[PDB]
Amino acid sequence: RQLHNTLWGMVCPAETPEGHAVGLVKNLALMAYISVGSQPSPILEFLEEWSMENLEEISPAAIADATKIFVNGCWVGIHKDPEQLMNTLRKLRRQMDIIVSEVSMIRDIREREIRIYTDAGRICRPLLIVEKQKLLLKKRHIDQLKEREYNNYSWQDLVASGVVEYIDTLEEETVMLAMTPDDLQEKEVAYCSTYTHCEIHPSMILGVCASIIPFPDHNQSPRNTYQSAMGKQAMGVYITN
Amino acid sequence: DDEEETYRLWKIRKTIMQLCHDRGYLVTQDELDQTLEEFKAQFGDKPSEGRPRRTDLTVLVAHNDDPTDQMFVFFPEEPKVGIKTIKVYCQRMQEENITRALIVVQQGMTPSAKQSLVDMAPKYILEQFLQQELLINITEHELVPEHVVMTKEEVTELLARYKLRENQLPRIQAGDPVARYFGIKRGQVVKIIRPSETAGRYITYRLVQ
Amino acid sequence: KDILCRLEHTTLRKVTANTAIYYDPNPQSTVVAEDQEWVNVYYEMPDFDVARISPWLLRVELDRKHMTDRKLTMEQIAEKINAGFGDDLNCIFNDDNAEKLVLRIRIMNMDDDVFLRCIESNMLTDMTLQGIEQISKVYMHLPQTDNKKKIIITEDGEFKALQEWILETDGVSLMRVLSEKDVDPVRTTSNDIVEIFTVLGIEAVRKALERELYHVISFDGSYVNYRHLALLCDTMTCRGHLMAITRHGVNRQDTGPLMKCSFEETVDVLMEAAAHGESDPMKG
Amino acid sequence: PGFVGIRFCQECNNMLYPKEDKENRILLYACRNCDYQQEADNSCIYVNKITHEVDELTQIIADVSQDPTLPRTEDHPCQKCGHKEAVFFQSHSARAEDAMRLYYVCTAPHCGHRWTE
Amino acid sequence: AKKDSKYAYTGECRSCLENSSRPTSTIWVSMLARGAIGQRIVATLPYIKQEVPIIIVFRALGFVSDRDILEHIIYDFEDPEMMEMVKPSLDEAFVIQEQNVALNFIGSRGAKPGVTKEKRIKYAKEVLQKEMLPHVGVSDFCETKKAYFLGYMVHRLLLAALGRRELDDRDHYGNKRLDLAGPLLAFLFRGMFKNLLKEVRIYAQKFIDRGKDFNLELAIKTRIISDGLKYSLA
Amino acid sequence: KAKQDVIEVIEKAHNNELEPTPGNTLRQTFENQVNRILNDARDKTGSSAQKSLSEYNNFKSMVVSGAKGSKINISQVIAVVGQQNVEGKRIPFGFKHRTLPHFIKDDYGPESRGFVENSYLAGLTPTEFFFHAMGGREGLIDTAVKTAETGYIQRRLIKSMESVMVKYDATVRNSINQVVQLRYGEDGLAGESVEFQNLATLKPSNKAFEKKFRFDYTNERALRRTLQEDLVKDVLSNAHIQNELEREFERMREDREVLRVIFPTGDSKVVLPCNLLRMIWNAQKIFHINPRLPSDLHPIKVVEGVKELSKKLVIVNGDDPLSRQAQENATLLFNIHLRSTLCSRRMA
Ligand SMILES: [Zn+2]
Ligand SMILES: [Zn+2]
Repeated sequence: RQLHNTLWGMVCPAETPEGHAVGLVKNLALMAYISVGSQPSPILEFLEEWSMENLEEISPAAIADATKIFVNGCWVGIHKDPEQLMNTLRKLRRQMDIIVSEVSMIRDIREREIRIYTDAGRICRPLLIVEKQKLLLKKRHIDQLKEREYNNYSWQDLVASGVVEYIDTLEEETVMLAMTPDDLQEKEVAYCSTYTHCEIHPSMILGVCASIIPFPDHNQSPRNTYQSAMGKQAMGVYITN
Repeated sequence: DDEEETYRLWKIRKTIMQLCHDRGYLVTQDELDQTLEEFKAQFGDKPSEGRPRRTDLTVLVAHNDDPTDQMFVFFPEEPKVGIKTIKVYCQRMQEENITRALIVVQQGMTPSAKQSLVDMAPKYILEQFLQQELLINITEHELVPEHVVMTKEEVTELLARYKLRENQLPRIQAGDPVARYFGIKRGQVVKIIRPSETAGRYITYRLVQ
Repeated sequence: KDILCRLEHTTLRKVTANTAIYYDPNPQSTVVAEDQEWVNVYYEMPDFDVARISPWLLRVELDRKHMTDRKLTMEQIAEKINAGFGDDLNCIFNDDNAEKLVLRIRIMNMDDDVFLRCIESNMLTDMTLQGIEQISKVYMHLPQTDNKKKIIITEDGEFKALQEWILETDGVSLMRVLSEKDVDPVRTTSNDIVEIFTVLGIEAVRKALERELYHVISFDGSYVNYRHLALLCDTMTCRGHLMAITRHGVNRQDTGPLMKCSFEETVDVLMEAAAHGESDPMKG
Repeated sequence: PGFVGIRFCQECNNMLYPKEDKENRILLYACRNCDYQQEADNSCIYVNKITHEVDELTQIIADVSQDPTLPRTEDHPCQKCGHKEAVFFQSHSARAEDAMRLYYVCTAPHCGHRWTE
Repeated sequence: AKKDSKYAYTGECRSCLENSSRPTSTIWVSMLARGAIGQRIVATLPYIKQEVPIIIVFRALGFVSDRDILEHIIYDFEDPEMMEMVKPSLDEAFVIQEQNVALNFIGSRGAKPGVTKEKRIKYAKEVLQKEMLPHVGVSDFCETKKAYFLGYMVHRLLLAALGRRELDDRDHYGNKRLDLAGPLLAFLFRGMFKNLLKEVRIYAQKFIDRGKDFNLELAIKTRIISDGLKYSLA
Repeated sequence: KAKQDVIEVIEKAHNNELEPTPGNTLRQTFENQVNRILNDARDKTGSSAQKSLSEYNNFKSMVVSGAKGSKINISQVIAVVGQQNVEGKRIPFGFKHRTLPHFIKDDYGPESRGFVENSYLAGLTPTEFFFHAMGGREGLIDTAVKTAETGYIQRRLIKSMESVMVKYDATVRNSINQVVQLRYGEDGLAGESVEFQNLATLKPSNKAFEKKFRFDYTNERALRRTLQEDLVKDVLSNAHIQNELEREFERMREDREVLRVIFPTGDSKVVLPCNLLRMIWNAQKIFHINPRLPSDLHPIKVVEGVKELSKKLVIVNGDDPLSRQAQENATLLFNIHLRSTLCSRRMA
C-alpha cells in the first residue's frame, strides 16, 4: 500500500481511496501511457545482424567478460561493446526505426546486461531528451507546434524528430532526469552536469482528480488525497447529452 | 570451576535456609545469614576435590511449633537423580522417621524418579528443586508480594466472613514457584499482601490447585 | 562492562577470523610456516597418543579486535573445545604473544575430513565461549529517566535518584541471569510475562502485566484509571494461570456454553455442550 | 592463504574429491565416478573467510564509468593516467556494513582505473 | 528472500510464452537455509510437488558432465567463492550421472504417479520440454537454451546469496505489468474459444460415431463466446 | 547551516573520519547524526517563527487557546515542512541507489532523502511534494489499518470481562460468582469522583517534615499569634493535649514510613476521592476565614475530629478482626492523606 518511489510520473501520488483499499487502487498520471505490446522479431533480427552471438553458438568461456542481452526476458545472446550497442538501439528508437517507441531498453552496467522489453503493460511516460546539457527541443519545434492546426505538425512528428522519448519505470533507473531546463545551466557547483532527459512539466506527476487542485504544493498531502476522492463526488455536468 | 562451585553451593544453602525459615522451621540467625567466608571455613572451598562434598551439605531442621516435625534437604552428587537415589533417600527418611525432604538436583530428574515422588506422595511428602532455581530467593523480588500460608482455622474464618466457597477464591497452581517455595499443597489458601497505589495495602487470598 | 561480557552470548564464530582444513601428514613439518615455531615446542615430547593421530588438521585463526573486546583467551577457548568434544579432538594453541592467534586441532582414532568439516561447522555456532544463551546482544547505558534510576532515601530522608549503569538485554533468560554475580535479583525484571509467570509466580506476573499495560498506555502520554488495569490483570490472573484474552482462554473456563458461543466457536461450543450434556445456569 | 579451487577430472570432467593414500600418506584428488587420481599441490581442502576480508575493488568494473547517474568529481585525478574527472560511488554491497567508503573510477576511455581514498 | 522459511534466497520466474499459453508457469530455484554440510540449491518445478536439486535438472536436460554444468551456472571459474557456494548442491546430487536416471528421478517426483518408469520418464521429459521455462522455448533441441537460462537463474541466486547483488523489490513498478482490456479480453477469448472447440469436438464425435457427417454450423455454439464475454464484462 | 552541516557529516563519512558510536552501526550513527541536525534545524526555524508571531496572529490565537493546531503546525506553515520519514526512516532508495531519478546514486543529502526545506505557504518543490505525499501515504495506511486490530482487541476484552461486576457485598465477582477483587480497584471506589492529589509527607526530608508537621506547643509567641488566648493557655498548661499531639505526630511519622514503602520512587501524586486542599479553600471562603487573625479551632478538637471522621469512613464494614483489617487496608492511603492534610499544625 505504500507509495513506492517508482510511481513518480507513472501514477498519481495523491489520488487513491482512503478506505480499505488505500494504495491498492491507483490512478494513472496525465502523461502516463501503458505500453500495448509489440513483436520482438525485428529487434532479434537487428541484434543478430549486429555482432551479437547467439546463446548456442558461444562457448561458456565467452560469457565471463561479455555482456548478456535479454529480449522480453529471454536470454538471446551476448555482446562485446554494449556501450555502442545501446547507443545504436537508442538512435533507432529515436528515429522510429526498427525499434518502436514503446520498446524499453535498460542497460544494467554493474551486471553487464542489456534488458530489452516489448511486453505489454509497461507503464511509461514521455520525456525530453537532453544531449549535452542542452535540450533537443529547439524553438522551431515550439513554432511548429504553435501552428499545429496549419502545418499538421503533431506530437507524433515531435517524437519522430527524436526530441522526445518514452521512458518506462524500469529505464528510469538508468535515466538521469533534469527537473527543468534551469538544471541544465552551469551553476556555481555542478550537481549532475551529465543529464540525459528532462521533465516536460513536474505537475504531470499528478492524476486527473488531482490536477484540478489549485496550489496542491501548498497543502498537506492527506488533503490532496481527500480532494482527489471528492472531486469524483462533486456535482456538475457529467456529460453534455 | 571450584570457587564458583563453592559460591553456588553457599548461595543454595542460604536460599534453602531462608526457605525453611519462611516455612516456619527453626533456623538460627547465624546460619540464616552465613557469609561465603564463614561457609568456606565451616565446610571448605574445594567441592571438586570432595571437601565439602554435596552429601555434607545435607540439612535437617525442625518446625518451631513441633520439634519432632523435621525436614530434610539433600544435595545429590549425580547430575540426573535416579530412582535408586530416590530409594536411598526414602530409606534414610524411613529410618529417621521423617516425612519431608528436598532433593536439590543439578541437571534434572528421571521420569521414574518423578513417578516415585508422586506414588510415595501420601507417605513421604518429598519435593524437588533445581539448584538453578535455588541460587536466588524469588520472594525477595519486587514483583513478588508477601505470601503467607493461612491456617485451616483462618481459612474457615475467611470463608465464613466473606460467605464463599473454596472454589470461589482465585487460584494458584500447585506448581507455582512461590507455592513450591512455601511448600503448599492442594486445598491450602495463601494470603497475599501487596501494596496498592489506590488503597495503600491490598490483601487477596488464593487457593492452591 | 565485565558483567555485560559475562551475560552476552558469544560463539566461536564471533571471535573466529577464518578456518582451514589441511592434509598435514607430519606435524613436525607443518604445511603452514608460521605455526612451525610452536608445533615443535609442543611435539618435542609425546604428550598425547601420537600413534592415534590423523593427518587431517583443522587450523582456526582468530581476530585480535573481537578477542580483546570480549577479554577471551586462547586457554579458555581450548578448555571449552576440550570440554565439549572430550579428548577425541586434540587441541593445541599458541600463546597470546603472536600477532595472529591460531589453534590447531586433530582427530584421534563418514570420513575423517568430512567429520572434521562437520564439527567445524557445528563448533563455529554451537560452542558457547561465554555469556548466557538466548541473549543475542546486551546494551549498557545510564538511565536518564528517574523511573529507571535507582531512587534511594538519603540519611536526611530525601529521595535521591542515583543514575547508575543499567543493562538492557535483547533476549530473555531471567532464570540464569538472576542467578549471576553482581546482578541485583530484586529489581531486575523482564517484559516477557510468560517468563515472569514461569520464574516468579502468578502474583509476580500479575504485577509485571500491570506494569506492561501501564507502560503501553502511558507511552503516548495517555492516562487510564489504575482500577481498570487492575481489574483486567485480575481477570487474566484469577485462575492461577495466564488466561489469554482469546478463545483459548475465554472458552476454556466453566463460563457456560452460551457465553463462549457468543464470543467465538459458536457451533463447536454448542456441539461440545450437547455432547457433554452441559447446563447453562443463565447467570451471564 | 587464498581460497581453494575445484579440480575436475580429465576423463569424465567430474569433480575430484580429496582422499589420502593410506599406504603412502599423501593427499590425492580422486574422481568419484572413474578411477582417476591426481597428486594434490595445495594440501588445503577447505577455507572459510568468516571475517569476509573482501577487496571490493575486484568487484568494481571499469564499465561503471559509463553510468550517467553516478556523480563525477574533479578533486581526485587518476594516478595511472592523470585524468582529472572520476566517478565515485559507495560499496552498496551486502555483507559490507562500513559501506560509506567511496570507490573511485577513472572516466577516461581505455583506462578504467579503480581506486579508493 | 523470505525471512521465515526453510529457504534463504529464492529466485523465481513466472514464465509464459511470448504471445500464447497465458497460464504463467511459475518456476522457483531456492536455496536451503543455513541450518547439514552446506547450502543446497533446489528447484520447485511445475507439476511436481517435491523440490529437486538443480544438478538433477541439468543432467535431465542432457548435460551430464559436472564441468558442463558449472560452465552453464558459473561463467567465471576464477571465482572460488562461487565454486564453494555451489559445491554443497553438487556433493548432495552426484549419485545420478545419466540423463535417463535424472529424468526417472523427476518422473518419480512428479505429481502424476509413475505407474511405469518409461511413462514416468516420458512424463518428465515432456515437463522439462513444455512446462519448465516456456518463454525460453517449448520445441525440441532447445535443452541448451533452457540449461543456459536455468544456469543464469542459479547465477542470480548465488549473487544474491553472496550479497554482490541487491534483492529485487516486489513493489518496483519496473517489475510489474498492467493487464489492460486487451490482454484481459484475450485471456477470456482464449479460454472460451477452447471451450468452443471442446463442444464442437464432442458434437462431431457423437455424430461420426453414428457413421454420418456433421454440420459445423450446428456444432458451433456461438452462445458460448457471446454469453461468455457478456457475463464476464457484466 | 543545517544543510552545510549535513554535507560535512557526509564528507567525514566518505573520508572514513566518522567512527561508529558504541552500540550503534556506522550507518545507524550516520543517520542519527543527520536526523539530529535536521530535527534541530526544524526546531530552531519553528521557534523563530513562533517568536516572530505577533499577538494578533490568528494561528497564535488558536494554538494558545488550544482550540486547534500546534506549534508544529505553525512551524510547517511558516518555516519548514520538515523531514519526511517512511517506516520511521528517511526516504528509501526505491530506484538503484536513488530515491528519485532526478538525483544521483549514493546521494544522502537532505533534499535527496526527503527533507522538505520549504514551508507550505512558500510551496513545495516537486520532489519535496512527492516525498511529502509518501509520508502522507504512510499516515493514511496506518489510519486505515489500525482500526481492524483495535476493534478485534476491544471485542475480545468485552467478551472476557462483560460479566464482571460489583456485588452488593461490595466485592467484584464474575458470572460464575468467582471473586475477582475483594474491593473494586482495591479501594471500593468509583472511577469518577476520584481526583488527583499530592501527599505532603512523602518527599519532605526529616527536618522539613518535623518543622512542618510536628505541632510546636512550646513556642508561646507562635501559639499566641496562631491561636487565641484561651486555646494557647489550654495547650501550654494541659499535658494530655500535648501528649495527644505528640502521639499524632508519631502516627504521621509511621504513615510517612508506610508511604515510603508503598512508593519507592518519590512521586507524591496520587488519585484520592476528596480534594482536601480544595475543600479547605472552600471552607475558608464560605466562612470568610481571615488568615491574619488567630484561629479559634482547638488542635485537640482537630485530632479528635480527624479520628472520628476516619472511623466513619468505612469501605469494609464489620467489627471482626478480618473485616477491620480489610477496612484499614482499604482506606490506608486516604487516611494517611487525611491526617497529613488535617494536621493540627497545618490547620493552625
Ligand atoms: Zn573421472
Ligand atoms: Zn585514469
